[PDB]
Amino acid sequence: MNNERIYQVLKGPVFSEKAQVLGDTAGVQVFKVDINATKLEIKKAVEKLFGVEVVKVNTTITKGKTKRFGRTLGRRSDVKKAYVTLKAGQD
Amino acid sequence: AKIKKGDQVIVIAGKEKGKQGTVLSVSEDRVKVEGLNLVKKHQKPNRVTGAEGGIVTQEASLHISNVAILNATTQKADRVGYQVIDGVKTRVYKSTGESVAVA
Amino acid sequence: KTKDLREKSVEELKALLDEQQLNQFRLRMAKATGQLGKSHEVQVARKTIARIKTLLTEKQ
Amino acid sequence: MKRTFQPSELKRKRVHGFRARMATKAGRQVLARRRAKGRHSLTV
Amino acid sequence: SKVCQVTGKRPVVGNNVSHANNKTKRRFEPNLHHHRFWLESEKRFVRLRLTTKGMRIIDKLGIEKVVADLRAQGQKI
RNA sequence: UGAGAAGCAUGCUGGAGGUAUCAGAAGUGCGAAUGCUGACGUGAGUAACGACAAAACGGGUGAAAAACCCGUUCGCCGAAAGACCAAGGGUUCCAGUCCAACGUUAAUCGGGGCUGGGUGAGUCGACCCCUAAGGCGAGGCCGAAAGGCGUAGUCGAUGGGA
RNA sequence: GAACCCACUGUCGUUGAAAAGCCAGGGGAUGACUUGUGGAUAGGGGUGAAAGGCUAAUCAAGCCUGGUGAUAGCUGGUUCU
RNA sequence: CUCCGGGGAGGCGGCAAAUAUCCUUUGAUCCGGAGAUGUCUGAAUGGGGGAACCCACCUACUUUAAGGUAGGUAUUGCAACAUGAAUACAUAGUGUUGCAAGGCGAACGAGGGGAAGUGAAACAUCUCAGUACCCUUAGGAAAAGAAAUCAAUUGAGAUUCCCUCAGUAGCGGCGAGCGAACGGGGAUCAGCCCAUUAAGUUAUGUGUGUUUUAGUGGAACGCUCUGGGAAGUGCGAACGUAGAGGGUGAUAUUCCCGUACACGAAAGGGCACACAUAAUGAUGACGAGUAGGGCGAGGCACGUGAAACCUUGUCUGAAUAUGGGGGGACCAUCCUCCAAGGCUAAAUACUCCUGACUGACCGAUAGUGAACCAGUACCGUGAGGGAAAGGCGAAAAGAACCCCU
Repeated sequence: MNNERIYQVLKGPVFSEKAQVLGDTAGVQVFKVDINATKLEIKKAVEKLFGVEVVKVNTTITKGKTKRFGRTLGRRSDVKKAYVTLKAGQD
Repeated sequence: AKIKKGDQVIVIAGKEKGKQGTVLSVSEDRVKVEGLNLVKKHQKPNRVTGAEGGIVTQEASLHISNVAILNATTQKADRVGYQVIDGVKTRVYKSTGESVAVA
Repeated sequence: KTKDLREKSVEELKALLDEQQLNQFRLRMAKATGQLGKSHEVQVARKTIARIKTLLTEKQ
Repeated sequence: MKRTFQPSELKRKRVHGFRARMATKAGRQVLARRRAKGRHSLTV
Repeated sequence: SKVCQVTGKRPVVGNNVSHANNKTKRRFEPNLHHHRFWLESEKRFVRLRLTTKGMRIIDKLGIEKVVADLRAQGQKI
């Protein structure tokens, strides 16, 4: 795989109550990822760019909301979230 | 012809006609001169930035055509022209032809 | 930076491209974490990557 | 009481769909008229 | 299509005119039929869709010349 | 002021255009066409506030409580007024905050406004393999043109396949 | 005789809860039965156990656009002195 | 994003104003020219498909796990090559390579098909009308074009368009209606070829002129009065190859942008002409299923009428310069021309677009449906139908603070 795509697979971490509880109690990291990323791609990117070993990856897609600002109607973009479970105690 | 940011000018039109000052900024066709065209602005308090609201005095922009370059020698309103001296294009006074004062 | 990049060879340009892409990812991580105060760095990195790509295409 | 419109997406797109319009000469003319008039939505 | 290969004749449009001068649209069609002709140069039968005028032209000029002319025109036979 | 269509002067309002005379050209005078567009009357504070079971009291919050929250009683459905799937809808889902508009009354409440959050698959479904009705269809047959039918084939679940 | 499919009588409603309904009775209910999904038939045409019935709340010839500003010896209207 | 040229104090696009970072005289923003990158659908072309989706194969470099990268894989037509039935040579068929086409878009051209309302005070001949509409296809224009043509004082000389001739001569249920030509005056002006191969056209390359894609300089007003504000009053002054237009707190040749004028191009593009090659004209060498005729239709202003002339669906069918076509039934004389093979510019038709300029055209119920986030909201299964909505103030200086709630 190309490092160019490796460096773009991961967008940013997720901060929320569910993510905090999961990280604290099970060592699961929640990431915002590219809409077109695969589980294997995310696994490889996490291992390469964080020096940790991944056991399993779970993914889900949430559709963007339709908002009304003034008289204009718009839609936000879809988001993909990855749950990555690490081995034993890591990170 | 151009009135530059740091020039000294004299107001020829409006309620401030007959007063001189230093330009602070030029944008579009509006220029602000230090200590001229003041307004009383009523400012509402802002929670995030504090700075309890109060009455504040600040300069209001004037149309560019209402001010003119001030000539040091005669202390009189004048007009600006362009002349190529040596290898540099330079501003001059149309009244005397001397190069515009640099400040 | 364009003049400095021009003198470099293809190998050096490609190595710097990889380094800058890694730096861009790290800057994104930092901004997501919210620990970075200055934001012009991301734009600098993106434009540097574009410049390196243009120079590589020109040379090759 | 049952009314005229009983929706079904598969039938709707199989009858009035983009490829259905492209499949025939008259449908292509319908698309041309809608493009000339400037419709934001050409087909269902 | 009802097109003669030798002469290019095709159905044309005209009028039925009645005794009271009522007019109606009509078509005049050619006397078109399929015919097999022997060709010695190629040692085979060639099937052509043509008219009786085309048959007269073939009788006048010979099968070889007409076939050559059609091939030159672009017909595949 | 004049016989009329109308003219003239001036108080108030308004804040930047107007135009004599003589010629010239017209989208040149509205009460009606069950005329067209918008605004507003009368009926009149009149009719009505939409199944099948019904409500009562104490406390809480609040500017305001018959309708919200907690509690004690009463009544109603219980082969549908319960639980679920496909189709269809698309955020209506959860939490915080607000009551101008909506909710056939009020509203602290809401499927209403604003901010955030939420869907996790080798075993569930789709995709995928296979075909029915039928669609399209290289060549091919036919037809003024457009085109029609159809072979090999290729699609097509409402069915078969861990 | 229930579910399911129908619509024979009467009351109510007729600016309705409803542009065809409710309530009390009524008929079929293993069959020429009922029903889901997906297909075929297109306007002088289709389909019809046949009422000129149905063909998107429209049918003795659907709807939309064009000929088109059709024609009307008919009715109405036609503005200052 | 890169490079070239312009320019010199600001700038980080708008609804939509703000703070914050920020970039800039080692030259930013911005303007002109040339390059780099350019996801998916859509003729869509690797197969499929409910457009923006699903699935697959081959080659080459990397790779160690189940990947990446760069390409290629549609159909039809033509050409070369290879392979190859019934069938013995063959032929059909099959395959590889190379080239070309498909689609979209305003009007104008050309061609294939082709109505009805209406008028005739009914209506069928006729009219509407070769109009509306469907289909095929080219160019910057198309088409036509150089006499087997007109004329008749025995003359004129290829096509195309305008004014006359003339509402004339004629056609017509001789109704309603339709409606020429000869001759004259203008616009433009041009002829050249059939296999010893012409004019003309197209693509590439070179040179001489010309015009465009940013830009630079550019004259000359003071006092006084009313006023919130002067460009308005009164007094005098200056420039003018410049007193066009717009703006500035009310009406400005001398306040700003400009105006006449002068000047300007690194790079790229258009046009005229000269020259060097490619193709083209061009499967064509004097015109036989031809001209003419019988039958049924269509077109010519002309409805079969005394119907001359052109096209042909069908049946026939010559002479060939000692020859043949036309001059309005037809015969003789006379006059005129040479069909059955081609190419060709200008005058002519139009505007989706580009730059400049104009209006006894409209000024928010007007003018485009649309001055405003409009072919949107909204209605309908769908083709389709289709609105309303401009104005604070010169400058936000857009009301600090107090009171009722």
